[PDB]
Amino acid sequence: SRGEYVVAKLDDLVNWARRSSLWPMTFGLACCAVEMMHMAAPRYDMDRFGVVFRASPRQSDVMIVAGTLTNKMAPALRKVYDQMPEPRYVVSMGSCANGGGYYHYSYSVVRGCDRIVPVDIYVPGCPPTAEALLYGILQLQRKIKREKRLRIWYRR
Amino acid sequence: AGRIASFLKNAWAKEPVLVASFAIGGLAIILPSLSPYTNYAIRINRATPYNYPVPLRDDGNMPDVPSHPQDPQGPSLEWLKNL
Amino acid sequence: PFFDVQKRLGLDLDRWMTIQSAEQPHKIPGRCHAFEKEWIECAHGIGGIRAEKECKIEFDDFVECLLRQKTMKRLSAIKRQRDKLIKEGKYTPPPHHLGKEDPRP
Amino acid sequence: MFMINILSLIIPILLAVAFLTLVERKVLGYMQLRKGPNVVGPYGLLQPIADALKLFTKEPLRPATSSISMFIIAPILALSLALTMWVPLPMPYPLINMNLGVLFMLAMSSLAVYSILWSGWASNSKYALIGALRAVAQTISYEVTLAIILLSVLLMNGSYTLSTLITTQEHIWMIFTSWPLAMMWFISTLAETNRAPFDLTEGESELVSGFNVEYAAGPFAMFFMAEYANIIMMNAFTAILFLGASHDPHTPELYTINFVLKTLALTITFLWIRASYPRFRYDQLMHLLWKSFLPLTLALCMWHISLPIMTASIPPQS
Amino acid sequence: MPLVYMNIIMAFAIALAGLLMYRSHLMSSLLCLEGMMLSLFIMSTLIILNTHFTLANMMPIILLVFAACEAALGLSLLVMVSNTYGTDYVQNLNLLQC
Amino acid sequence: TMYIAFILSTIFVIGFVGFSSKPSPIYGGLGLIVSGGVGCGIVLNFGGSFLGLMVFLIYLGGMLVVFGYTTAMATEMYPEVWVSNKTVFGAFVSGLMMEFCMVYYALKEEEVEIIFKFNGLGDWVIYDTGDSGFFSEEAMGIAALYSYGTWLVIVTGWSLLIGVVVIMEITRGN
Amino acid sequence: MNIMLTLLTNVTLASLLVLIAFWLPQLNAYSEKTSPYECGFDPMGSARLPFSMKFFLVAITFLLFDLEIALLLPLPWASQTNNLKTMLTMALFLLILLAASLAYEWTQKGLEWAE
Amino acid sequence: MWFEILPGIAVMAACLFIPGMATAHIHKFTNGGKEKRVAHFSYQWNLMERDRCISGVNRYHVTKGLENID
Amino acid sequence: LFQAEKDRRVLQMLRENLEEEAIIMKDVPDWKVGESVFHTTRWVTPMMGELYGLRTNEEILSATYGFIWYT
Ligand SMILES: CCCCCCCCCCCCCCCCCC(=O)OC[C@H](COP(=O)([O-])OCC[N+](C)(C)C)OC(=O)CCCCCCCCCCCCCCCCC
Ligand SMILES: CCCCCCCCCCCCCCCCCC(=O)OC[C@H](COP(=O)([O-])OCC[N+](C)(C)C)OC(=O)CCCCCCCCCCCCCCCCC
Ligand SMILES: CCCCCCCCCCCCCCCCCC(=O)OC[C@H](COP(=O)([O-])OCC[N+](C)(C)C)OC(=O)CCCCCCCCCCCCCCCCC
Ligand SMILES: CCCCCCCCCCCCCCCCC[C@@H](O)O[C@H](CO[C@H](O)CCCCCCCCCCCCCCC)COP(=O)(O)OCC[N+](C)(C)C
Ligand SMILES: CCCCCCCCCCCCCCCCC[C@@H](O)O[C@H](CO[C@H](O)CCCCCCCCCCCCCCC)COP(=O)(O)OCC[N+](C)(C)C
Ligand SMILES: CCCCCCCC/C=C/CCCCCCCC(=O)OC[C@H](COP(=O)(O)OCCN)OC(=O)CCCCCCC/C=C/CCCCCCCC
Ligand SMILES: CCCCCCCC/C=C/CCCCCCCC(=O)OC[C@H](COP(=O)(O)OCCN)OC(=O)CCCCCCC/C=C/CCCCCCCC
Ligand SMILES: CCCCCCCC/C=C\CCCCCCCC(=O)OC[C@H](COP(=O)(O)OCCN)OC(=O)CCCCCCC/C=C/CCCCCCCC
Ligand code: SF4
Repeated sequence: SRGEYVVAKLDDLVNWARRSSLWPMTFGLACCAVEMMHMAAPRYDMDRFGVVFRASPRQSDVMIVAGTLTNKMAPALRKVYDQMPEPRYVVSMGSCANGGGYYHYSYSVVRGCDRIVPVDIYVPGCPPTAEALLYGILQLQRKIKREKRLRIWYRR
Repeated sequence: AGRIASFLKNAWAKEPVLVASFAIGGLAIILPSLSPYTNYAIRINRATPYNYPVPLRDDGNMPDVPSHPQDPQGPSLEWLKNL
Repeated sequence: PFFDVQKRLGLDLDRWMTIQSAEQPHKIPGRCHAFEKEWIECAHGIGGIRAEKECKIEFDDFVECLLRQKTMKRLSAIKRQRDKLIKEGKYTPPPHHLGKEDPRP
Repeated sequence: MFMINILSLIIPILLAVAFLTLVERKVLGYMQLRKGPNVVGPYGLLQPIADALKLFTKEPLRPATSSISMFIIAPILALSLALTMWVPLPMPYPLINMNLGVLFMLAMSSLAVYSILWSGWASNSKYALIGALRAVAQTISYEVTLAIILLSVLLMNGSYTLSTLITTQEHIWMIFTSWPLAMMWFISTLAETNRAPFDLTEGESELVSGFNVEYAAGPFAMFFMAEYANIIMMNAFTAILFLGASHDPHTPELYTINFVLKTLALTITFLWIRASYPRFRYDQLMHLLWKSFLPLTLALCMWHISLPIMTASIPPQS
Repeated sequence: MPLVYMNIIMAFAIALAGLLMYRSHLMSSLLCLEGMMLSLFIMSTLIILNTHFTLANMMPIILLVFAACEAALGLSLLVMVSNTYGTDYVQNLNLLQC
Repeated sequence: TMYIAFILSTIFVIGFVGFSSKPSPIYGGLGLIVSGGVGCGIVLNFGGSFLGLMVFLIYLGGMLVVFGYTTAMATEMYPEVWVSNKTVFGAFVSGLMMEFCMVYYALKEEEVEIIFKFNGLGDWVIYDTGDSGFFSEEAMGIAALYSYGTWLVIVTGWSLLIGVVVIMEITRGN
Repeated sequence: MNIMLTLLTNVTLASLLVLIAFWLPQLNAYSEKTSPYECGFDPMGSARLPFSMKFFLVAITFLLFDLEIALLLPLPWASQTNNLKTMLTMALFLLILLAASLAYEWTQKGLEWAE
Repeated sequence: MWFEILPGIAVMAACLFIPGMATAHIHKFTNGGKEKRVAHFSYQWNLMERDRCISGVNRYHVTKGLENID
Repeated sequence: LFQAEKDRRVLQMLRENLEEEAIIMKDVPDWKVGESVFHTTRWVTPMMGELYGLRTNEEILSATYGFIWYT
């Protein structure tokens, strides 16, 4: 159909820009944040993929929860996630952000950032290598490609 | 001149920007009064014909006022042509 | 009150800017240079009282040149009469006023 | 036809802004031993398009405490003045041949100062307020220095017309004539355009995006476009003012090519400086111009007043 | 007299009325004071340009110079008042009584 | 005709009405900047390009300092806008209605105010037919500040130097 | 005419871009989304409180120096006069007075920010 | 290598060529194949108006000469 | 030459305006056609409206703003 074809091509166009223009928030906790820095380093340059760090959550599309989320920090992480405008995606990195990590049975650690914010991608490791995080970012990009928002709207 | 030389040496080591600024200002104030081309600039500005050269009525006793632009009488810009 | 230092010393501090008929750069004339010259020459050396009483014609011409009140009144009256005439179709503007002519170079 | 001319001036400028974004990314990458965008398209040529589409398809938000009337006006003013700065530039024929082709630039720059001020104040945020006051101080400093420097350089020219600048620079270059004023003018243009080392209003390390902290999606992209358009426009102004290209009336394409090459060289120098140097501190910037540039600028202004008079080389009025 | 002069004189009158009617801020009264001289500048240059008073074109520049001198004076007094009282309110300038 | 200068004069008066109603120093500065730009346009139409651009630049520079001073010394918890306060809105509406009455009456008939007499006709008609050549009369008159006007330069420079000394002395404190 | 037309064109393009930005994408705004940003925690006070200006004197001096540059701008036309000696003398007089003002302020520490 | 920066610079240069070349072409097109007349002063504006009047087609760029005087 | 052409054009426009005024103001009770405003008989330059008063808006606008608006 003409309408279905138009909405499919338009959805592919929209998903391409979001897929190829990821702007993660400058946000790191604990040891896992160093692997983000090595990913940004020349060896595994994230900028060549369209992945550019931005400081303001308003101008950010992806939150990389990289490191341990504590009880004293959870309100701030939730606040910045809320202040980040839609569409927004979440990549948790490392065992601490995935589940509890080395500090699962701790009185002051949140056993998983998904108790606070909806997580789109989980990157396993302690810390995951820069290659592993780059693979996670590419997997997030492929996940973005499969979104069909205009196709859902047209058939709604 | 030793005290002046010491002051200049210290200022050059401490405030070269101020030393250069004061030297440039002093040159800008002193030099125009000595250059022989200031009068040339004055004459060039005077020789620019912004408005029309209204002619004068000839009463028969104007030997130095030309009757035609190409007559020998009148101002000459030969000095300006080769400059 | 008015210590005429300029006239006592032969100086010239603001008399150049006092009037628009004075020496202007590049001999640029004022809008009402002739009218101001006539009024000034009429009023020179007779005092304020006599200047107001007797040079009133020159002063009125100067003010008319400056402000253009009577001229604008005449133009407005002509415009109103023409508009009234063309409202009823009595007056047909000529082609040289309607834009169908070849003006002078 | 004039509307077609306006569109031909506008749209290629925005395209050049987007590809300047790409060029800065790649230049910084290769100066930092990276590659820069090379995945989105062939050599990353579709990266600006992807970023623009993402920004204009993302949701913009208005802060709860923000003054919405001035929140919306600021990007409009910034982009409008960034596009308006390009109308009197001769390449080699200006779109609008203003008799005073420089005072218009100064006035429009001073008006474009208020875009960041109103965006920061309307945001009703502390970092935005700090960025706004940094903008105030920076504007003070670079405004006075730019005014005096431009006065001197155009005093060497004869009038405030950029085509007259071309005619003046027909034989040699204002860079040769007045290189100290040229260096100080380059620093002043950096400060005016808020580029490193003077990116104080949007200092990422010290403030979280500065005045545009609350701006997202389309309105933020408008600030970015205005910034890059101002960068290119000021580099073009510097190229016209100090690096005068030869003009052939019958084939004016050569002047356009030379002008574009000089503008690109100056813009790449801007990116080079940003990569090379750290960031200033705004009080140190204020003390840099007032205590170092301003005295030497006054001295050079006196020198350039006296020089044509003492050498009988006063330029023609027309 | 054309209507442009009418509008400029009306603008000056509005600015003068604004100065004479304070609300809370000394800064707003300073802004009204700056508007009066803006209207004066516009009126003076409109009169001078129309009548081709060539040597009078330097008067508006001097007008602007002394306008901003007055603005500087007002800002200095305002910063002193603010340092004294914590706010630029004109209600705090009541120690002296007529 | 096109009434361009008249429309700009109306906008000038509107901006004056705004910053005289005085909502807050921020919006007063905004209105003053608008008024300065529109006055620059008016005098550009009348002939003085240098004077228009000069006044616009001067007021753009002046309102920059006023913004910094109102952020520091003339701000409150809830800054007032025109519709925020009853008095500000009342003054703004009163000014707008007075300007509307003046313009409407002047357009309908030759309005003779209690102060001055204004004639309803063309600002284009009030102009002059004569013209200069190869120089701007405004530019030459302004540049005559140095050839002529030696006294004005002296008094202005002394006034500026004394102003610097004065602002140093007033804010000394203690 | 042309300048008004191009100003209108630029303003219209900017306004159209704003309209596209604020009406094309999907909007989902709640209280926490639009809250002020203070690096993840709630602001302690209000951003509308007075914010100290440590360079207040420099701003006033900037006003006066803006007047100075306004006076100095018509110099290129002033160099075309016959009275070159008088023009040069008065221009240097103005510049020397500006330099003296700067020197006085610098020596009396008007350029130093408040502590 | 470093030469992969060139295509972006080339595209930016091509984009910057368009304004000046387009303005020159439009000036030539709308002024009868000649440069747009520059009237910085009332004298030059009066020259343009006289050119419009003498042309007889209300276009200043239409120039008449000896064949027009005789 | 330009001075002579300007004089002839000004006089011609004045005469055309005078003839049109005579045609229009033919029923006004008290109205003298071509009456001067100034007391003096000295020649006075028509301001802008004595020449381009009864003419088309295009010509009026060109005469009054053509130079300033030309860019
Ligand atoms: C009816 C229109 C209303 C418009 C309202 C908004 C704009 C107000 C300003 C006036 C209109 C624009 C300028 C018209 C100029 C007309 C004369 C002309 O064309 O001159 C040719 C001249 C040509 O230059 P010239 O004067 O050097 O040369 C003379 C002409 N020749 C070349 C023949 C010798 O144009 C200029 O000089 C350009 C000057 C531009 C000045 C712009 C001022 C206004 C800027 C914005 C003000 C508002 C800021 C708001 C901030 C945000 C608020 C929320
Ligand atoms: C370099 C350019 C710079 C400037 C760029 C300016 C923007 C350009 C954007 C172009 C593409 C836009 C595509 C639509 C984007 C929709 C965004 C959105 O929120 O979608 C989700 C929404 C989802 O709606 P929904 O129905 O699911 O909403 C319910 C949502 N919940 C449940 C969360 C409450 O989709 C829509 O609303 C439908 C939008 C339909 C399309 C609208 C018009 C687009 C026209 C584009 C040009 C078409 C050209 C002709 C066809 C060509 C075909 C090859
Ligand atoms: C050409 C002029 C344009 C003016 C501005 C119009 C808005 C669009 C601006 C350009 C960008 C377009 C982007 C793509 C499309 C999205 C925007 C759009 O079209 O939104 C339409 C809006 C969209 O609604 P929305 O709120 O869902 O918009 C978001 C859209 N998506 C989902 C894609 C993110 O739809 C309508 O307005 C439909 C109703 C039309 C009729 C009512 C209009 C409002 C009320 C006015 C009348 C009130 C009184 C009623 C009685 C009258 C008689 C007395
Ligand atoms: C002004 C209004 C907005 C303008 C928008 C239109 C102008 C831009 C047109 C679109 C820009 C180019 C889009 C196509 C990009 C092709 C790049 C290519 O590499 O993508 C491939 C194909 O692209 C996408 O897969 C298909 C979607 C993009 C094209 C959508 C169809 C055309 C939509 C309509 C275009 C014209 C717009 C008309 C309406 C405005 C697959 O890439 P991908 O797999 O991910 O990368 C994996 C990583 N690799 C490379 C290392 C392996
Ligand atoms: C303490 C209370 C009293 C203080 C008094 C202080 C007075 C300050 C000193 C100034 C006094 C007057 C100086 C001269 C003013 C201008 C006089 C001018 O008219 O003279 C001209 C000569 O000009 C001068 O020679 C130029 C240099 C004058 C000196 C300038 C630098 C020195 C200024 C000192 C000021 C010090 C600051 C104030 C200290 C309090 C020639 O006369 P003029 O008929 O028109 O020539 C026609 C030119 N036209 C055709 C273009 C019109
Ligand atoms: C137009 C194209 C040319 C562009 C030029 C670009 C140059 C290369 C790029 C450099 C990177 C620029 C980014 C760096 C910004 C900071 C620059 C900077 O710091 O310079 C300021 C620095 C002062 O800072 P500090 O030393 O820390 O403080 C001094 C404390 N007492 O120096 C300056 O002030 C520069 C001003 C002097 C330069 C002018 C040279 C003067 C030489 C005078 C001789 C010529 C006299 C003229 C004629 C005399 C009669 C014949
Ligand atoms: C010249 C203007 C003043 C005229 C007389 C007015 C007197 C009353 C008004 C006073 C305001 C004038 C203030 C300006 C001078 C005061 C500045 C001052 O006190 O110090 C000057 C300052 C001190 O530096 P330091 O002591 O080393 O700093 C130590 C820091 N730890 O040094 C200076 O002299 C700088 C002054 C530079 C410009 C001075 C202007 C006067 C120069 C005139 C030269 C031209 C004369 C013309 C003759 C032409 C001959 C052909
Ligand atoms: C001419 C051919 C011969 C060439 C050689 C001639 C060169 C010599 C000419 C005279 C040199 C002048 C030397 C005076 C400069 C030194 C003064 C000095 O050192 O002041 C110290 C002190 C150090 O600064 P600080 O604030 O303490 O830094 C922070 C420290 N923590 O500086 C000051 O206090 C400021 C002094 C006043 C500044 C004046 C600047 C404004 C005037 C310059 C504008 C241009 C010159 C004006 C016209 C000059 C001619 C009248
Ligand atoms: S998962 Fe491991 S490397 Fe990452 S933050 Fe936890 S302890 Fe550190």
